[PDB]
Parts: sequence; structure tokens; C-alpha cells
Amino acid sequence: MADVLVPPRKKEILDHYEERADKVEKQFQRGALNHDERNEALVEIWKEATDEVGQALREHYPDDNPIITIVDSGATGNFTQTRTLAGMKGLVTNPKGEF
Amino acid sequence: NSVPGAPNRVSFAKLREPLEVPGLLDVQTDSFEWLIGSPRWRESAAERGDVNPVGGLEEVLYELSPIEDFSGSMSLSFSDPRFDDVKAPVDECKDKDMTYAAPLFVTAEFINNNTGEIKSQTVFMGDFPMMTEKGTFIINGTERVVVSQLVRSPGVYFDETIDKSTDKTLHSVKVIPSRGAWLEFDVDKRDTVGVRIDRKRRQPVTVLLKALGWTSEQIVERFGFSEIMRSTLEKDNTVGTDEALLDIYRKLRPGEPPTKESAQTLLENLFFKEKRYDLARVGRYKVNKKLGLHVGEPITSSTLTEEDVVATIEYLVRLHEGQTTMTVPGGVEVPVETDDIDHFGNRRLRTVGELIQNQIRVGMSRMERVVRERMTTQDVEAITPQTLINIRPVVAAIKEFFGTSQLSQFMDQNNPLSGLTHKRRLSALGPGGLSRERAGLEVRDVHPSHYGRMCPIETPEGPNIGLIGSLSVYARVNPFGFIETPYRKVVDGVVSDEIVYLTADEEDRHVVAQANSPIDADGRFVEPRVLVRRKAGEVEYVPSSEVDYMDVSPRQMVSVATAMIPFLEHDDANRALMGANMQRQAVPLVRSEAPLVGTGMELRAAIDAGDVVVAEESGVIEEVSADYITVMHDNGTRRTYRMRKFARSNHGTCANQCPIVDAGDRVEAGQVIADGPCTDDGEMALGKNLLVAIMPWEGHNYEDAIILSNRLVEEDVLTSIHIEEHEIDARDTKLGAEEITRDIPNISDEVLADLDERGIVRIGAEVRDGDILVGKVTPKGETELTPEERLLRAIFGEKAREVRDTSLKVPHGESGKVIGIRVFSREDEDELPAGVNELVRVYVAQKRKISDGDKLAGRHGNKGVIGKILPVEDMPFLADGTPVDIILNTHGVPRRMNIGQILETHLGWCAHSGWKVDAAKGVPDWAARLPDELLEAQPNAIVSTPVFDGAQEAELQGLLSCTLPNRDGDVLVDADGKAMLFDGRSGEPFPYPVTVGYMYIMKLHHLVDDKIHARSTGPYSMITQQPLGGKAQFGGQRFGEMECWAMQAYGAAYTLQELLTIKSDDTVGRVKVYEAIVKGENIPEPGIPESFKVLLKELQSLCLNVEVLSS
Repeated sequence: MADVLVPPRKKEILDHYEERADKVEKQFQRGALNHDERNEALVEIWKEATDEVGQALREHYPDDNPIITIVDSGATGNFTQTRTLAGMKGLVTNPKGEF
Repeated sequence: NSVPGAPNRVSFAKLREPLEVPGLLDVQTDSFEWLIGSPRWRESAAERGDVNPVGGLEEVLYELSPIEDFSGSMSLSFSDPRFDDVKAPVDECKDKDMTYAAPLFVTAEFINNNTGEIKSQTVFMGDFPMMTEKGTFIINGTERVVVSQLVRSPGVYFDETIDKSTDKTLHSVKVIPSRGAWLEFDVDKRDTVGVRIDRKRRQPVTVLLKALGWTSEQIVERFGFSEIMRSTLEKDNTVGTDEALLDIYRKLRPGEPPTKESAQTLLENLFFKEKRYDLARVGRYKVNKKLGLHVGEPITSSTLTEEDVVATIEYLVRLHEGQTTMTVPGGVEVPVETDDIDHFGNRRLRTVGELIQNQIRVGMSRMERVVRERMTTQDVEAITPQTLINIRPVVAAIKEFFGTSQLSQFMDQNNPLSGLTHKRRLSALGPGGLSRERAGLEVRDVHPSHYGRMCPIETPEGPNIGLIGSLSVYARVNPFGFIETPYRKVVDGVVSDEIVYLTADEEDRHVVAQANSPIDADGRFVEPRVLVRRKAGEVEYVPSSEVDYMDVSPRQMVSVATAMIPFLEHDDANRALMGANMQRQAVPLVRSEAPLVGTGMELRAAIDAGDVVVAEESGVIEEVSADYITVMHDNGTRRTYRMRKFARSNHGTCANQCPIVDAGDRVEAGQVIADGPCTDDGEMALGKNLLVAIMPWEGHNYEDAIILSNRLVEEDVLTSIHIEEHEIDARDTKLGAEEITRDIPNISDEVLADLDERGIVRIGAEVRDGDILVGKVTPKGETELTPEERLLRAIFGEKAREVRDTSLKVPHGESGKVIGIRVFSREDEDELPAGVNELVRVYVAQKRKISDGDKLAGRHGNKGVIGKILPVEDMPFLADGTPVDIILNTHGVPRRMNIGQILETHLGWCAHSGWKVDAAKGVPDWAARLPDELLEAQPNAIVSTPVFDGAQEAELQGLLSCTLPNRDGDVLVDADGKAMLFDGRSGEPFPYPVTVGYMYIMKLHHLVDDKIHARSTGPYSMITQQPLGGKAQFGGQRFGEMECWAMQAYGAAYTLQELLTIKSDDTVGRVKVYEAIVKGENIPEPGIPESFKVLLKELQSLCLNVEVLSS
């Protein structure tokens, strides 16, 4: 677990996207948009957050980190599993299929 | 904690759970004693639900009470169910294969109307099976458990769909009751409302409404706001109660003369005459709540009320109207919604009590039929309930339930946990439920109502995912059968300690907080924005004023077995699911070491699983021996608890119980007094704490394979005792009697040596594949002897002794000692099945050690076979010279998302070496929130992390950097958690530090000796002449269709011809092949199989001339 490094800049990223999620929820609460559109906006905002957290995680790690060494070797595992081990899990699906 | 002799296991719980874990076997015991009517359930009702007693059996008798003839001259009312004492104690029943039962006595009463009498008796109804103390039925001599089933609750289901041809919401209702009939009020493509009654060609409302006593004027009177109902009134196309009900009888009963009185009576008969319609107590309460018809009215009148019919129609039409709430006259208003067939407000738990009640009813109705038929045939002034009651049907029903049923399964007991988890099991695939093919894929998903009522993790990973689950830790089943759940009531922003139980409906009504929330030591929340759950599974940040309920504790969502996984919250759900499904498959080892790192559920899962003797009342031990403990209960009395040393389980594993107390110790009531198979000091212990390193070593730990030291084999660390049972019956035969005798026709004295005199082996003889466990000789009569055989017999001076040999022989690969021999015989009056003069069972047993191919797994889903047991010197050892014991692989960790094992590893090492929080300069922030007496710990000191309030990663880092040295000045594992291993084989140090620690791993019940199999020539099937199937026989492996495709694709024609002609079916070809192999000749050319000749004779048997003409 000393070898699974978290990104220092995660909390700032999460606050930056939490402000946008809060604003979208407010514009829904004031009736400016219906129930589905705010869900779509939140989905896109949190996809952007996932991309940014993954990018910061990727640029943070060294090259001799064994987890990223295993991945970039092509031995096994894509980068998303590293993103979920450290950083953010992201959007998780509905039983029906939605986010 | 709160258990007298509790292993002092320090917890990392930051939170403080108020409510204790309940009586983990209450879902079984309370249901059964509800069925009986025990004083325990009587007092429980006195506390909660004191309205009236419903003694299961009692309800059945009352509802049946009385059996009245058609002429209405004679009545019978069996009443007042009563139970005698169990015919035999448990162990005697389990040994002598008796079903552990007790008689039923019932006061029957026969009354003649015309003359006037009562004929009261006490009729023996039948030997009713009884639950043991552990929540199991000993039926037929085995230990069977009845698994609770989940089925759709009777009630009103208002549901709607969309129509892509019209794009309109189409609402509808169904009222599927118990023992009743189906009814549908629908709104069709047009703006009319179909009222299909009993599955046949719809109806407009008005027909029924007038037939229900509601005139068109009254229809407007109540449904005036209902513009849809008003439009349907315009569309009525018919008016008049008499004409409407007459057309009802004419249509619903097609072609039946629609006479008014038969039709009027039929309306009642189907819907209000309760002999053909009974929505039960559960459905009645459900519908009462839905329509809010009644509140304090006792739950009774389990039959439909037309008052409810018109309310259903009004609610439906207002649902189409888009209303929010609805007030019915005479009842408090209710809100207007639809219903789902997953939300646990609509799926109920038909617990063992209710299932046995239903089966007893299926028996009692048959009894009633027979009773009344005979009563009519019998002459009056001569008969009595003794002459009326036939008790065959009830016995037959109960027998066919406990035996031969889907929902009465052998208690899988490999380890105590597998016992306690085969109970508490929810199974949706039962009679009255759904099959694994009619299983809607919407029934297997975790609907957000499962939180706190059914564990989302633990389900079998086979083709049963979601159809079988397990109850939560804190779940409790409502009398009606809805899975209640405890919550904490928060009022005025004040969290209290008054635990209140809620079903799924009130879970939807109200709003639920989280237990890991900042309570400010006064019930007061801290931050206003609080995590909370809304009705539809939504998650929202409510201000901290509208919260009215909070969770009782974390790890409430989770089952029993999954709550025993440390660091669960880090593992992915797939591998946690696997970990939970393999934590029930460990085998009882001979040493049974407690886990170094665990949760709080290792003690409460043993003292409640029944596989640990418990001191009933306080006392002082006097005689502690390997078989009996004598406790001197203070006030005079003494009691001898008796062990079950080396008792065979239901899957061949040991069931030893050794004491843990000494002759002078004082015990308190509720204390662990003797460990079971998997236990050590009372804490569930399924495996051993093995030293583990996480390097990939030489490709032996490649792709989930695991290597081991030879220390594990030698010092008997991993070693499971398996006790197998063999059984031979001396059945009678027409030719004579089969005699279990030492002498056997050709058997020489050399092999005979083991058999003592009766024919059985002697306790202790090391049998091996082919030994004569029991020597039985069967009459054969005179048969012709081949000239050659006669010559040899005479030359060597051996006669015939026609009586043929069929002695029992230990199956292939089933060696071991003979623990014990049990002989049942007719002379001893033992009640063997007819035809069996003697049935002898021999219990062989072997001390299986760990072996290449055995399956080992941790608590995190990280299974794997043993690739190689290396010697102790070619094992990476530390700087201290201590060799590692297993070596897992690295590549399996990151891509399976189960780093729990890593944290468990690090903490494990911390718990072994012991830490000492460097608080000389004050407690570091790393331990600022850590409880007291964790600032220092001793080597091999036991620790626990509860599931969802465990060790925060920072805590592990600091602990790992604060371990005390072993014996010299040597901190072997640095702050990172890794150590400098020396290669035991080559010698050079590994150039990079490697993770080491102590991980708790188990030995699964997938041993190689149960799996390896081989056949050259063995038994053959009967109709077709293929080799047989399964390891019980020899059999071969199915060379199925896909393998035939594979070898067609290679172009291997000759091998395909081989495997499909002269290895499976070519009857005359197999013996020629064997003869040619032995004589050393070319394998003969194969012939036509025996599946292209049975076909030919069938086609010449269905009169289709199938012929072969080369030209």
C-alpha cells in the first residue's frame, strides 16, 4: 500500500467538479431544466472528473512503480483498474443500465 | 465482548454499535416454535403482538374446524393441538437412523345435529418431526434444514405500462391472493377500463359495479371526479345488477344456465364465500395498509370485502387520473403509487413455520375429504372420530415434505459457518416460486430495498446468482413474514438509543441516515448536510433536520459469513463474493488456529452456530476429560456435558469437540466451554496464519498457483481428517440368504487376515484399495463350469462352493484406518428396511495432508491450487533465517481489485511483531483517533477490524512503521512494509525489497484425492452400451460434441473413429481390442457402433424401412 500512491491534486479536482455538480443541482432545483437533463449534465461532469483524476494519476506515478510497470508492459490489466485502485471509481451503473 | 470467556481481541472500531447482534438462529427457532405454540412464542406475543395466539397448527385446526356434511347434520372439529415428549434423544436418533419426532395429540369432537351429542376423544394425529436446539430437523437419521423461501406476497399490485402504438400510460391492478383467484382491472388502449375476472375475455366495470350493488347513479356518486370512470359509465353498454350478474354467469361460466340464484351465489362462492377464496393474514394486512381501510382492527376476516373492491376501482381510476393521495370513506387516506415485484414490501419470507403449515394444510384437506366421505357412508349412532379420522394423509404429507422436497436440504456442514449459513439462507427457487429457467433477470438484481434485509455480496457464483442469498446480520422476520430491519430513531436532530424496526414500506416512507456520521456525544449531528437515502434508492444531502431514522451500525447490509472478512470495504464485489462463498468451504484442521486479524463476528458466529458446547448455568468444573465435562451448578445440581469425539459430518469431515477448561475453573452462563471443529477459544477459525510473501518465484506461482514450504506438510499445519462411511446390506434373495461370514469362495487367508470372525474388519486395520472391509457371500446355485475351469479346479484340488462372493471392498483411493464399525441386524430387532437381515456400516478415515492440486484460499477471494511444495531450504528466508511459508503471485493482485489481502498482510505482520505507538512526544496524529490500549501491543497479540469501520490506511502505515524488534536489534520489515529476502536456492539477496506478512489462509474442500480419476475398462451402462459415468463408478469423461468438432477441425479422422466406436460402443470390438493389445497386435479395425443399430431397429420399429445399400 506504500506502493499505491494517491494523487496529491485529487481534492482540488473533486472540489472543482463538486462546485459544478452543485450548480447543476441548483439550476434543477430552480426549475430551469427537467429531471433527465440534470442527470445528463451530472453524468458528463463526473465523466470529466474521472478523466481529470485519471490524467493526474497517470502523470504522478514513476516508471518503476510495479503496478504501472505491469500495465505499461502489456503483461495484464488496463489503466482503468489502476485508476480505480487509486483515485476515483467514477460512475457506477444502474441495474437497468443507466448511470 | 459481553461473552464471559471472550478472547481479549482489541477492536479498531471508531464507532460504537448500540444494538447487540441478535439470536442468529431466530429465523428458524422462532418460526418453528411459532408453529408449535411454545410458551416462548406465547410470551413473545405477550410482548409484541399480544392481540391473540396463532399456533400454526392451531390456525389450521380452527380454519378446518368444523368438518360439516352437505346435509348439515354432523360436524367434526379437531381442536386444541398438543405435543408429547420426543420419543428419543437426538444422538440416539442420529445413530439408529430414527427421525427425531414427537407425537401429536388433538381433541377431536363429533356432533350430531338432529339428536344431539358430542363425541370427544384425544386422537393420535401422527409423529411430527421436531427442530433440534441447533435449528435442524433430524429427519430419517440425517440432518436436514428447511431453507426459508422468498415469494411474492398476496396483495394488490397496481402497475402500469406504455403502449408504443398510442404512447399512453396504461394502469392496471392484480390482487393475486392465497387460495383464491386472479382478477384484473385494466385501462385499455381506448379510454375504457377492462375488468377481466378469472382469465377470460375482459369486462367493463359497470357490469360488476351494478352486480356489486352500485347503480349508475351511485357510480357517478363515488366516481364523479373519475372522468375516466364517468366515460366508462357512458360506455357502460349495459345497466342493471340482475342483468349484469346474469351476463356474468353466462360468460364466466360459458354456457351455464344464467339463473339468478346460482349466479348470485357464484359471486360469493368465488369472491366472498371463503371456502373457495382466502387471501391470508399476510395479504390482508398488506391490502389494509395499501388502501388504509383499517388500522387498529385486528388482522382477521381473511376473505375479500366488496368495500375493498370499490376502493380498488377508485384507486385505479384516480391513479390514471394522476392523483397524489386518496381518502376512502371509513379509513385514513393513503398515497397513490405503483408496486414492484422486488421491493421487499412485495416479496415475503415463507419461513419454515409457514411452509410446514402449508404442507400440513395440504394434508388436512385430504383428511377432511376422506373423513366426510366415510362419515356419509358410515351408519349413524355408531361412529366416532376414532372411526372417522384417517391419519395416513398427514403423515404422508409431512414425510414427502421433509424427505423428497426441494426446500429441505442436507445441512451442508463442512465448517460450523457453513452450517449457520445453510440456515439463514433465502432461496427464491422453490415450489411456489420460480425455476432457474422461468427466472426473470429482474429478480436477481439488488433492488435498493435489500439494504439491511438481504446481503448483496453472498450468493453462489454458479448458475444461481441472485436466486439464493442470505439474511442480513440484524434482519428480523415480521410475524406476517416481511423482513424487518432495525434503525435508530433520530428526533429533533437527536439520535436516541430506542431501536425501532421497520419494513421496506416504512423504509420508503421515511428517510434514513448513516451510522458513520458525526454524532456529537449528545445524539446531535454536527454538519447540517448529511448523507441520506430517499424512497427510490436515491442518495441526497438532506439538511440535518428532516432525518427521522439512522442506521443501527455499519456492516448492517451484510450477511454473517461476509461480515467475517477483514478489510472488506477495500475489496471488489466480485472477489468479496468469492471470498464469502469459499469461507464456507474450509475443512476442520487438526489444530484450528484462530485468525490473527479478524472482525467482531468470529466469536458470535461460533457461540451461535451450535458447534461449541456452552455452559448453560454458572458453575465450577470438576472432571474435565476428553469425553465429558462435569459442571457443578452452584445450587446443588451437577450436569455432564458429553462430547462427540471423531464424529462423521455430512460431508466426511471430522467433528471433534475438546474441552478448554481445567478442573478448578469457574464458568458463567453463556460461556464457551469446549471448542468445536473449527474454533479456538470460541472464535471461528477456519484456517491457519501462514507467513506469505508476494513475489513471483520461478514460475511455480504462475497464474494463481501457490507454492508452500514443506513446513506446512511436516509440522501438520494444514491437515484435514476425512471420515468416510461404507455400507453393505445382507439382503435376502430368492436363491437363499446372503451371509456375512469370514469364509469367501476364492479369498485366501492372506487377504482374509483383517476380517475378524463376523466378517467385519477389526478397528484399526489399515485398509487399502481392494481390502475386504465386510465379507459377504451370496448364494448362486449350480451353474455350468467351463471344461477348462473344471480341469483346473480338479488338478489344484479346489471345489466350487457355488455360493458366490460379493464382499464390500474399500473404493479405489480410499485408504485409512477403521475408526469404528456399526452392525445393525434383524436379530437385535433393529428396524432395517424389509429384506435386509443385516446392514453393517464401516467408518474408514484418513489424515489427508496438503498436496499438489489442493485448493488454498484467503479470505479475499484469492483462491489457487498448490503448484509445488518446495523443501524448506529453497524458500526465500528473511534476514533472521525464518523461511516464508507460502508465496503468492503479484500479477493477480492489481487486476482483481482485492488489495484487502495486502492490507490484511501488513496488519498481520503488525499484529505478530507487536507495535508500540511512539507517543513519548504525545500520541501522533496517526493514532489520535485510535482507541486506548492500542498504543502498544504484544507479539502474537490478536486484533480485530470491524468491516466498514476498520483500519484507516494511515493507521496501517504508522503501525507498520512502529513494530518492535524480534530478539536482536532488527526491524525486519521497514516502514514501507517490505523486507530484504535472501534467495534460499541460489543464495544472493533479491535486489529489491519484497512484501512479507502473516495472512490467514484456509484449506478448501476441493482436494485432489476426491478428483483424480482413471479408467481402462470398467462398468457399462445397460440400455446403451457406453461406459458408465461418475467417480462413484469408474466411468469415462464425456467426449462431447464440441470435442468432436475440435478433432474434425484438426482432420483427425482415425482418432474420432476410435473414440466413437471401439472405446464406447463397439461391443464385439472392445474385447478384440483388449485381446490384441495384450497379445501385442495392431489394434483391430473399428466397427459400426451400438448407437447406429439401436437406431436402425427403432426405425424398423416405427415402420420406416431404413436400409443400407452400397449400390
